[PDB]
Amino acid sequence: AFQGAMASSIDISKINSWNKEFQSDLTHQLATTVLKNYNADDALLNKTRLQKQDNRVFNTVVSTDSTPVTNQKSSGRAWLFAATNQLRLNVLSELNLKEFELSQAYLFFYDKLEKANYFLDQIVSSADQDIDSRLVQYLLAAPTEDGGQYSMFLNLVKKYGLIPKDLYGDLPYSTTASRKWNSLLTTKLREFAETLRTALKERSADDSIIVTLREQMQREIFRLMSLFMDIPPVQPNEQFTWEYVDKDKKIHTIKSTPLEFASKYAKLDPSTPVSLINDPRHPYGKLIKIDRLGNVLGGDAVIYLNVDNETLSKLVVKRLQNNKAVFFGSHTPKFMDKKTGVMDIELWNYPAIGYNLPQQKASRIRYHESLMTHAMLITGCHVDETSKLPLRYRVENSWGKDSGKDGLYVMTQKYFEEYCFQIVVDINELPKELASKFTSGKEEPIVLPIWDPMGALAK
Amino acid sequence: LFFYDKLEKANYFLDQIVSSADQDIDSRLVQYLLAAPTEDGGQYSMFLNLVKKYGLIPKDLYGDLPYSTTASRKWNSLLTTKLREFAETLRTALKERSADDSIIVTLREQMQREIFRLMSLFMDIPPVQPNEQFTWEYVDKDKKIHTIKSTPLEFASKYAKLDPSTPVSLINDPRHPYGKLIKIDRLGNVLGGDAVIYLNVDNETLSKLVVKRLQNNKAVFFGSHTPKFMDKKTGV
Amino acid sequence: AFQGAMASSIDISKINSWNKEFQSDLTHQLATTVLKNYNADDALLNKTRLQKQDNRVFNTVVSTDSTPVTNQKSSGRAWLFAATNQLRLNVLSELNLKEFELSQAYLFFYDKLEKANYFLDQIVSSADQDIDSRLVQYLLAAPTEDGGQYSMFLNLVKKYGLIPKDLYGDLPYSTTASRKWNSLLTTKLREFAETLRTALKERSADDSIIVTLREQMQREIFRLMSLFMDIPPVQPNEQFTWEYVDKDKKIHTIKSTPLEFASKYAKLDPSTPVSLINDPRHPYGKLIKIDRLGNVLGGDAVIYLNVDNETLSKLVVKRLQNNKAVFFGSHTPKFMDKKTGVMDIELWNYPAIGYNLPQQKASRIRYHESLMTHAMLITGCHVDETSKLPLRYRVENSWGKDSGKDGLYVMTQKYFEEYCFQIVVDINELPKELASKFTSGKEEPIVLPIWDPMGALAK
Repeated sequence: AFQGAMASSIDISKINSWNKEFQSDLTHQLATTVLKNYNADDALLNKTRLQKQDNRVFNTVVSTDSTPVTNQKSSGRAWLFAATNQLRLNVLSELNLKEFELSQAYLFFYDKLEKANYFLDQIVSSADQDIDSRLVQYLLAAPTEDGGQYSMFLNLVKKYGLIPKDLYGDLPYSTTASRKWNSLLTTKLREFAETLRTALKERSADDSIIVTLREQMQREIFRLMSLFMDIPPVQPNEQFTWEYVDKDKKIHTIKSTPLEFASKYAKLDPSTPVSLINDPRHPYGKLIKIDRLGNVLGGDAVIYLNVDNETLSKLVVKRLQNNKAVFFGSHTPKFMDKKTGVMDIELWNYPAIGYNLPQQKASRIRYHESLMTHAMLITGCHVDETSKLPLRYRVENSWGKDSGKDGLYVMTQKYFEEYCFQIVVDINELPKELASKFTSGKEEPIVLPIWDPMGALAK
Repeated sequence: LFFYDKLEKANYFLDQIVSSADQDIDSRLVQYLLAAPTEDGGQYSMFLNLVKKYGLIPKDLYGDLPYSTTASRKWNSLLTTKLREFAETLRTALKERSADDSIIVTLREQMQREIFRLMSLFMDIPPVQPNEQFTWEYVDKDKKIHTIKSTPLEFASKYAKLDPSTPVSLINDPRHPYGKLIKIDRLGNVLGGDAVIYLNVDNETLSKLVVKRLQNNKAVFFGSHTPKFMDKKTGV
Repeated sequence: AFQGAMASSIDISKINSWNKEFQSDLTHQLATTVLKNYNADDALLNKTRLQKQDNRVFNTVVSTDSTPVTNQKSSGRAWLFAATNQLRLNVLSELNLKEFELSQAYLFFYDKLEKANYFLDQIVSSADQDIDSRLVQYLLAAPTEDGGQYSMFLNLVKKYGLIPKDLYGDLPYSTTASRKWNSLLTTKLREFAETLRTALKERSADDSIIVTLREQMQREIFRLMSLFMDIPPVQPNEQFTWEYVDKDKKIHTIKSTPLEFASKYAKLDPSTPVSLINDPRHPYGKLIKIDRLGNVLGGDAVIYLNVDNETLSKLVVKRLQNNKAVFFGSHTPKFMDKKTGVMDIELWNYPAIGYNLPQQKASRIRYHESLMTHAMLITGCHVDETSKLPLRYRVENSWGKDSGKDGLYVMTQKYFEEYCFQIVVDINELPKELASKFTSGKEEPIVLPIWDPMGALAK
């Protein structure tokens, strides 16, 4: 009781005695001098290591270049940029373009509208639960947040298609500085959540009253959205004409629909991509499903196939050899030097100040230390001729051409293994044993709560 | 106050993890403990907890010179990654043994030492202990030099005029009846220090209290939802 | 022979073996990581020490404040600023002024003109020596350099007096960026040196030809000077009227001459100040004279009375207690943190990287490591009540009000002892035993060459 509390307390004599002992060590005296002056990462950056790790030679790359480098600015749209950065290469090459971008804003507008609507439904389906329950508070936390993942991306493309950024871009203030717009919509959605819950205490979900109430809510949400961004110029099955110049200065015009463009030009068949994760807390070969997570009401559920790093790595090299970039999620900006664009777990000399981290990946995830926070694109890698295994990956980020080295980053194999959690591949690129997990009798997915670390969204 | 608050919070977290070891790792409480154990924020009871144990001193003897006082994010990240490792080490060991078991007792102390070690790298432990004398020389408005020899605990009282036994925190939380005491479960910084207790009061009473304090020449500490409806440019 | 040369060479295996051994040390691993990232002084600044050393409480200060802080800008005029900063306090107090400055530019113009002229004479008196001799090359190195010392200051004041900066200030470009003006004058002076030497091979010093030649040289020098700065508006014995406002907003007018002003208002009696140095290479109580050093042809020779630190320190405290600032020279910017304005030998944690410096003061001077390079003003100090000895000094620098803490610096007693070399006092402030060294039968000064470290000038 008292003795334990006493022994577990911070004792002043004790800490001062420990101080006396630490100060007698020269490494300690030096470390405390430096660490009071500069940020630990600035102080500890290891140029001996950087000299070797900052290597931009990649023997296995996709043929088409990422031009121009994209910039999401102050928004959490990385997943949208990485997904479109992957597909835009198909247009760039096919139509012989110097620079091309698919509309990231197009997807952004519909994703936010769908999420706001999705939230209302989530509130209706959880109305029976207490207001301070974990689920209801979690629904109320960030209903219109920008972040997402690949299934949420296919949900939008299935319904809305894709179009050239030339027809709808980042002109609006809110595409590049979304925080305030999100705040405004969310304060309103929180009001709506209470209006809905109060009404549901009295009536049932379907009751003209509730049905009418929801539609008005949906209209008001659309109203406020249209103030910050315009609804796209064409509907999904509506034709648009897009005029452009190719590399040889020849002018062309394409008349298409957003849904036809996604397929015909962007080469996306929404039926083939699958998301694979490396979550050591669960057995590999299993399907993981994130409960309640989504954007489009009734769209595809977030399902992942848990796979080991050795398989993920082979899939990545295989895709690149087949001239296809690879969307991947990671824990940004852990062990990432934005100035040089290097992603390396050992780039900083933390061991020199006696700072080591034994906690393994599964535990880091369990213990709230690591999860996916950003999505980027692997556009190349270097397979060691002797080991015949990849040492590093060429990463295309969406932070402008001044981030890293001309917008590009280099990631070590070890960083991919420890601080990345998912890649997106086509079901046909998988070994039949893995593909069947998706095609056969479901397999029965491990179902995780929405607040589970693996349900995190890439921003 | 900052140095001791962070050290006490890191230590406090270890205890919180020990007292919740029987709960699942993805439970709401355990995940909440693991979220921001060394975060800078606080409230008045946590402030009195530090002053009771550590007193107060002139900034002249210990200020914001260290990088981490003015840019604390990285220091907090480093300490927290380590604390999350410690939480698992402790929980794993507690599956086997009981809270008091030399093994656990030893384990905790080493954890506490390592935490103090990493802290002393980013900030120095203050120059004097709470009951240890310091001399502070200063100049008044008329250019006269003076020296004060005091202890941090005597200074808090003698000069700063703080009697840690009189202040109370009042809140206006319309979700609850007024005139009631509200207590926040598990919230703290100093292991075994005062619990966070609030007296729920209406706006009309709070407003009178504020005017009354000001008329009695005393400023008033208050908490708010910053930066809602706040224009920083004009300060409105 | 060969073996010695071999043993004294840098051996590659050896240095790589030493590298292997140093890298196994944690303090070394940490030090090399940090030192490849930041300047050693930035990395090693010791905030634990700074926290204590940055102390601006001084129990023994001169009553009048230094307003405004002065700024020499890009010129080596520190000695002129420190000397006038000392005297301006007399005017500030006597005439009840909020802000006052004596003309630093006034002294500057005449010092440069006198130095250029002085050089011609030096070249004439050394014409018999070889062109690559140490003396002749030393004369040709920086004949019009801005730097100086106190005797050179009294030389100008004796001949030119002093005036209010209001009548002649730093308006010209060359007062605040003197390098180019000095370059131009010096290229011309080097031409003149050869013209003179060539002519002196034929004729004697006095020979109408040489006499005429010199005067034309002097005229051309004055000509080029007047292009970059104007000759002051009044001659030394010529009256000027100066109108000013005191602190109570009352207007006043003073009609005076530069020579009368120096005495009457600035309170300078050119006959009382003497320069004391602490040069451990020589016995204390001795007079040291710097051969050939000067500015005004035939003016006072540079003579110093060598005194120990204990005596210098007492003299400094005594002057301050008597409400008089103290001009001093030091090795700027050794162990000087301009950002904080702290002058402390131990402010940086060099011992933490195993970097220690045992060489003592006399040896540092002998070995080309330390000498006076800058002059500043001590305007206060703090005498420890218990030891009854000074711990720190309040220093007024001439680098603008943003240098240090509002233009002011704080110097430790130890810094004064190790990195300062001279102070200026009045002969009557000295102990009679020391005063007589100046007044009595000369004493016979130790004569040092012009290139001797103690002949260095404060810039």
